[PDB]
Formats: sequence, structure tokens, C-alpha cells
Amino acid sequence: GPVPSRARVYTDVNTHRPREYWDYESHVVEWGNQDDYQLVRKLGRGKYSEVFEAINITNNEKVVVKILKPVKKKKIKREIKILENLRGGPNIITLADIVKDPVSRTPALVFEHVNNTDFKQLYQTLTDYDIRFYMYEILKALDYCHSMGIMHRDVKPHNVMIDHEHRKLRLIDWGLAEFYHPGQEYNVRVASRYFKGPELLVDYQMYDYSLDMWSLGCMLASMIFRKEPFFHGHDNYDQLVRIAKVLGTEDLYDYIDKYNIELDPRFNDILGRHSRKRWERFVHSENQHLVSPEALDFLDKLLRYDHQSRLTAREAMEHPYFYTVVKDQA
Ligand SMILES: CCN(CCN)c1ccc(Nc2cc(NC3CC3)n3ncc(C#N)c3n2)cc1-n1cnnc1
Repeated sequence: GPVPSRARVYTDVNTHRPREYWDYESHVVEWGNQDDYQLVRKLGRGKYSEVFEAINITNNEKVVVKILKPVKKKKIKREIKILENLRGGPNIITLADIVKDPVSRTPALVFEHVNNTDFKQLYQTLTDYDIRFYMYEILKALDYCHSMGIMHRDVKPHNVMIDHEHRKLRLIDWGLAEFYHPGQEYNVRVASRYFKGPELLVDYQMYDYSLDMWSLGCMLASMIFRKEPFFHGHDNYDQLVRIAKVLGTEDLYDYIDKYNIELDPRFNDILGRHSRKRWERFVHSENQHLVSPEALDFLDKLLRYDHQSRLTAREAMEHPYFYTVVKDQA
């Protein structure tokens, strides 16, 4: 069998809370009035929902409405419970209301509106400083949610709303998030391919908050190297091959051995033998202004196969890459 694992931080936070904090199947939903909201226009479509801009006609406020497609009752309550537990936390989107849509007869979550700067434009005109600033802001959201016993499990650029004009960032889409419990085996079929931690790719189910720290490293690498996505896999197997061509195969096999992981035999014919590369090989004239010794040191400490050896959010926030941002924010 695989060797068990516990988070190194915030291990027992949910155990020390009353059961109703994390026992979301027992949550009863508070329904608002659906007639308070008039849809203005469609913003997005997905496997699990459609998202609209709306107006609250009661106070004339602009709002965002997520109308769910069919999803298990318990996962609806999971997303709602997590959003309520995290309300008022730094850089976490606020759930403002929940209503029963009369057309789909399904739940609609009502969120604060963020005036999102176009991802493409923003990602092309970010300064080194801007990246440090916004990474710092994401880390606050992750440290808060992790300290509150919650893993996001879907960190990636499109789940980070940034209003660049107001220097305002919100981490959104808590529909994959879960409560961390020591010893629990979780579904590995989470996160988008390019952001999946190695634990997910080798089917190690006893994972924790550190999953989010891998995803964050993937975002950071793409921003500083201007390479989107950084690990560009063709499928879930080839994703680990792409990681292995950068992090090397030696540390991968040490990871497999240490946790006694049974590797899908498909992998043996494709992983090969690969040295760990130096980061300088992704540095080019066009991205040089975004790369610093500090950034590379920071990145290196996020992107580890061994989930126990990655920086925590709080450690990350203490790294020299953020020394100028921390000083200015005081
Ligand atoms: C439906 C598919 N998903 C996939 C997510 N990976 C999806 C697609 C688009 C959107 N868009 C927006 C847009 C905006 N603001 C700007 C355009 C005016 N805001 N502001 C706040 C929120 C939220 N919460 C939001 N959302 C939001 C989501 N979304 C949010 N939460 N779950 C899904």
C-alpha cells in the first residue's frame, strides 16, 4: 500500500472546529428572493454552470450570477459552505446571495462583481513589480483558506480576477474546493491539466493544501518566462513527462519510492531518463526583465515533486522576492 501523509501545517484545524463547520451535507441553505435579480448578459459557460452579469433591482448593484447545471446536492452545499466560511477573508470572492432560478429549478449563486482586466492584455503588460504584487495578493487568499481548513484545488489564471485599475484581486470558483482532513483520500481528477500537481498525476490520493502551491508555481513560471502554459502536456500522462524534463527523473523516482506509489505501467515506457534542468534555459531577451535570482529561488521552492517539501503560503510570503512589496504595503 502507499505510505500515508499529513499536511505539515494547519493539520487539525477542521478537527478543532465544531462539526457544522465542515460537515456540509447537514448545511441547510438560506434562499434569497430571486425577483431581486434581473439578468443583463451572459459572461461564460462551463460543464457545471452558466455565468451572467445581473443587476440587483433592490439597490441597483451590479452582481455576477452562477446558475448551476445538474450537480449533486452535497457538492452544491460544499461550495456554499466553503464560500460562507471564507467570507470577509483577504482576496476571496464574496458570495452575496443564493436563489432558486425558476427556469432551471436549480440554484444560482450571487457573487460580488469584479471589473476584470482582459487576461491577454494584462498578461502582456505586467511589470516584474506587478507580478510580485499580485502573487503576494494570491498568497494571502491561499494562506487564509488553508488556515481555515480549505484547499482550492483549481488555482489557475482564469480563477484569479484582477481589476488592475483598482489593484484589486479576487480568487474565484470554489466549486472544486474541499475541506482538509488528515488521512482522507481525495479524488485526483481535479484542476486543469497544466496546473495538476504530480500527486494527482501519479494517483496519490492523500494530498493536502500543498497541491495549491504547485499550481501557484505553474502560474508564476508562466508569468516570469512568458510561456503559457509552462508545462504543456498533451494528456495526463504526458503532463508528468513535461514536468520530468524540467525537474528531472531522479527526484521523481525518489518521490515514488518514498511514498511507495504504484506507478501506472504506461508511464515506464514514456518517462525515460531526464536530468534536472537549470532555470536559466527558459530565460530569453524578451522575458529577462521579469526574471531575478529572487524569482528563480522562489519558483524552485514551489515546484517540488514531494508535496511535503514545497513552501507553505506563509513561508512563500516571507521569501525575499516579496521584500519590496511587503515594505510598500506598510
Ligand atoms: C461558468 C464558467 N466559469 C469558469 C471559471 N473557471 C466562469 C466563467 C466566467 C466567469 N466570469 C466572471 C466575470 C466577472 N467579472 C467581469 C467580466 C465582468 N466576475 N466578477 C466576479 C466573478 C465571480 N465569481 C466573475 N466571474 C466566472 C466563472 N465562474 C466563477 N465561478 N465559477 C465559475
